[PDB]
Amino acid sequence: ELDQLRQEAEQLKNQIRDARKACADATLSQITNNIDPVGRIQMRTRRTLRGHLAKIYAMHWGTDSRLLVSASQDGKLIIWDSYTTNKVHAIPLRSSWVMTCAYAPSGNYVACGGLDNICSIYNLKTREGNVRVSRELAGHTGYLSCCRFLDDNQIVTSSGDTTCALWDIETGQQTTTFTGHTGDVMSLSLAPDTRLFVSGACDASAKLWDVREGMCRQTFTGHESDINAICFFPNGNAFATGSDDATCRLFDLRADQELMTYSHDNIICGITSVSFSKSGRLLLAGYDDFNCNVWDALKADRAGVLAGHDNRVSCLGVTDDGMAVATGSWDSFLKIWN
Amino acid sequence: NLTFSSYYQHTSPVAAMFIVAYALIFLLCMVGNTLVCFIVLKNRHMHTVTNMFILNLAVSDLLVGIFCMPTTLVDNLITGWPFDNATCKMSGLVQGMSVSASVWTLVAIAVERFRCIVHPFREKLTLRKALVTIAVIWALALLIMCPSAVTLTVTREEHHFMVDARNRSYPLYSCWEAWPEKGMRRVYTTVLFSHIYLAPLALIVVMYARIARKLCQAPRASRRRARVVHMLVMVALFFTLSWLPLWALLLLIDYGQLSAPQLHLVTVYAFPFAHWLAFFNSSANPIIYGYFNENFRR
Amino acid sequence: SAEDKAAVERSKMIDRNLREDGEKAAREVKLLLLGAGESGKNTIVKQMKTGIVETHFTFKDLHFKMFDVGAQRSERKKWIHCFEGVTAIIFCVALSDYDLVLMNRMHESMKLFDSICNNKWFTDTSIILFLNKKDLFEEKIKKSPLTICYPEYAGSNTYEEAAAYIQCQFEDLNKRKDTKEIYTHFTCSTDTKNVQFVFDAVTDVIIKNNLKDCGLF
Amino acid sequence: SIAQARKLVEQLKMEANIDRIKVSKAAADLMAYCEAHAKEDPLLTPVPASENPF
Amino acid sequence: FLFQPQRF
Amino acid sequence: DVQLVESGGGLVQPGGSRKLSCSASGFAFSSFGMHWVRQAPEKGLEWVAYISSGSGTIYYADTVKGRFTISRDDPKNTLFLQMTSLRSEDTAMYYCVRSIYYYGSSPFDFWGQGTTLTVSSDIVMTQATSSVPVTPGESVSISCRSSKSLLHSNGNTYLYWFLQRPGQSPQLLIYRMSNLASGVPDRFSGSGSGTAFTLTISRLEAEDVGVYYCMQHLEYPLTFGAGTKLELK
Repeated sequence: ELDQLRQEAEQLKNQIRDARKACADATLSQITNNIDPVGRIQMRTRRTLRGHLAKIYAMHWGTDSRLLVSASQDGKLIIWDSYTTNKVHAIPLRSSWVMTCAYAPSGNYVACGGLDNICSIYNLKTREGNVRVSRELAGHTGYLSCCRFLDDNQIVTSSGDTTCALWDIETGQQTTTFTGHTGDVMSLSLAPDTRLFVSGACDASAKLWDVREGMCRQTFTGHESDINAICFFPNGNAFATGSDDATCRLFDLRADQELMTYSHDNIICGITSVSFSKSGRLLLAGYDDFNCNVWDALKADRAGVLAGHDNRVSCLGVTDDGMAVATGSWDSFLKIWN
Repeated sequence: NLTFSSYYQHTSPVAAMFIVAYALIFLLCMVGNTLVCFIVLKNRHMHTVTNMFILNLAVSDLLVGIFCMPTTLVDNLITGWPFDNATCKMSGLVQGMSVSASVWTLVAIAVERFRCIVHPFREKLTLRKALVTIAVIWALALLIMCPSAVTLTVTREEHHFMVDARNRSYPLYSCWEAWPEKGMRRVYTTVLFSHIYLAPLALIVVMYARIARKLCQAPRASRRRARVVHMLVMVALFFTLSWLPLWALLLLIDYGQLSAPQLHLVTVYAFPFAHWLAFFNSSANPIIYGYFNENFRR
Repeated sequence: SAEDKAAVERSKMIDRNLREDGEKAAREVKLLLLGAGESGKNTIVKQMKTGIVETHFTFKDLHFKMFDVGAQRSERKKWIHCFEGVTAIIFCVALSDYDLVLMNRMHESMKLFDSICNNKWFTDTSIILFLNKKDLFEEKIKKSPLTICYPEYAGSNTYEEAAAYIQCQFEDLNKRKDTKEIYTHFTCSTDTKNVQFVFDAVTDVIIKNNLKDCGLF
Repeated sequence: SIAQARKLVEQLKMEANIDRIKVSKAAADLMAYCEAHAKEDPLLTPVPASENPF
Repeated sequence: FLFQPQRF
Repeated sequence: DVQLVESGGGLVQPGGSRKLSCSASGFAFSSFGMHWVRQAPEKGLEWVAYISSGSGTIYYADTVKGRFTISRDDPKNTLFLQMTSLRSEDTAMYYCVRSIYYYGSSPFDFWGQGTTLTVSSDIVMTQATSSVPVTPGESVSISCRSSKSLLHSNGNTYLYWFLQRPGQSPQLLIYRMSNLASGVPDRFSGSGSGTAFTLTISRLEAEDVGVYYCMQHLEYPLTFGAGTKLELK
């Protein structure tokens, strides 16, 4: 009985492979070989934040391109002012094991989560004068790996129990759950128009999800190991993924195959964080060799290297105005490059 | 009455053996200090209190190697002091402060080591205290050595001349201590003796005896603490035995009142050996602290 | 402006508080507790005293923090980086599982020990072993032979020989005999001496690290 | 089981009927968004009157 | 001839 | 929720001493800086003293520099002020004001109620107009002028607006020019520019009657304005 289901699944996979092989007439490199290269790119540190005294795991940019939020395993969450290198708030944490953080677009709330299987939402602009916990979301059986703010009342999360969820904040009840993964989900990215979001998991696959409807729409493969990071193109019709096999891949949402592979023989370590730049010409990635790299989104050729850390670079972000790039690592230091 | 002296205090082969031995010592000190300094400075993972203490020690050693050896070498090649008053003063001050810096740095390393080992419960030494103690050490060395650099004078010998094989006479100079009161020249050198040799050695020896007592009450670990005690005591003995003869001969000059032949025999041949041992200690300390530190070997 | 100066003063106050809290927290000793399924972990927790469970206890003015991660059930590699700087690992193995099979439980326990001991993250971390269930061990040694679990074994059936064999077999999976070393202790029922053994191991490790950090060797 | 096969056919049959466009269009369209005042990071394009004085 | 060098 | 109540007053003869106490109730006192503001019986507002959070910097006025003492205690949440020598110009009404300072905060948010006392160079703010007739349904604007420009190189200006209803304590409307406060309708809008500032309200209501005030926060000697009335026939 199960044998004919297995053979039907095999036949469906073969049919879809044969169909998708019929739209690969021209490789992208065949056409993006005549325009001029970007050239060598050099960046230097312009600020350095020296408050943390433990390993740093996550960071996020505010919506005004002037404020920051960072999380580290000393049990603290610090809100920075990048212009003057000041400290605005120092929020304590109940659990010292934190692996994610987020900043609301309205600038009123800050979220964190980790190995305690709870997402905590904090209220910043209060009338008493101190940061206070607002809601504790529970109901996940794995461990949180990412969290983003859809709006001021909705938040999405990804967990290590091969499921993703969307839930309200006023009522701590799950609204929709997305199922279909096999390995642990590691990172997710939200579309600029905020109707769809994509996630990448430990089973060497990336999936697209429809927020309003509730089921998957597409599935992408091509990696030989786990996927650690994933971003979204400013257009909204592409996304890039990082993996432990020391390579980065670009995807297109109207072809359904990978298009570019960025790799080199010198690099042998994995990729931890990925992020884009405005107008889609720069692709920044973090590695385990204590260095960050910048690539051209159209040609695999390297453009520069950021080398200022003494340990593994864990988080990376780019401001909305596209004027600064911030990096945090395991050496308890945050740096801003321009 | 005019007295004529030879230009070189020794013959050709004696000069040959001293020159080759001192050249070997100089190259050894140079290579050792360059290796230790490059290892210390290149790596950012070695930013601790003991590491910067070792860096200070290495800097002092290379200063001594680049300054103390050549001047004394030429001094033992030429019977006079073939420099002016200015360089006599400045070299005296430099070598005095270098020797005091080495001794005081060793004492400070010892005290930090004892604080780390015997009583690890208390808080570790901070960077600010390290800076304040290194500054105090250098400043006190300079303050205690300045008066000697101020008092000494250079004078010409009217009744003494030197004649070479070319049969030409040069004027003879020598810088010394022309102190207004002849009596207390001895008291100054006893102050220097009680500032560099007595109290530092006493404190290190008694406190390392305390450390050995602390870890004495504590097949693998047997050899472990045996080698620990062996290296500690060998370092202490090296310092003591190296620095004894110079001070012994100096106090013997200042109080012993040797006769003319005894004064001659101590003033021709013993002093180069004493100065060689003193410089050997400083040029070999980096080897001890680097070859016996596994991390620095990487 | 004056407002910027007030902001600078506030930032300096925050920095001072952070430094004080970090200095205070830079003294406690942390240890991670792991086991293999059915084991007497809770017995030890009761003796000395969702995801991570934290237990705090003190014993002559030293503060200990215990982390239990048994109720995780995920890829251990992905979340094992977070425990780099732990002082020690407490491993508990059921000695009475050498007859019961489900592929013997003893083989699973030694596989877990091999996985943890040779991990790249734990290269200098000492491991404290706990042979927990031994109250009825001698009964089933004198009722059933040891040859079922280890047919290659040949020796007397006294409890001393079996205990020595199991200890030397567990300690034989250690690859580095100089960087790290392993403690072993047989756990008794209704016994309050576990804390003393933990203290002795912790102090030995502290002196070990302190001597290695700055001075000799 | 049956659910996996149903999801596979649903999400790979209708999606197989979707249209295809080249990456050239999007790449050129969003490349026309740079090399001007819109983008800053490539090389050193902006004037020294920047947010960070250094 | 009174050789006595600087005492260090 | 937030409540500051002051006590200590009566009749004091010249040359005597007196002290005033301020009590607080639950607004994270240790992280707030406090001021003192004095209102003469006729009219006008003036600044007296200031103590920073953490008991660090302390500033006094140029008129009462040598006779006033300001102090605080984080435990028990109480603020103090001491009077050594009293002249005849010290008879007025005293208020307590809280303020905080970070990147995007709003200083001078909450005021007290008052405590009576009877004894028996610097920036100049003009606010030349004194009274203006008004009728509901039409916009009315008020203007004020300052000596020098209040535009620091940071890119922000420092001008504050206050309203004092009859028989009530002052309240905040605009903390920095063109920036609304909390608890106020959206019809208010400052929209000043350069060195001469203005304030416009779109529609009126029975609760908009009172005396308006202007303030500056650039140089720490703080100077209030004169005050304009809205008689609202």
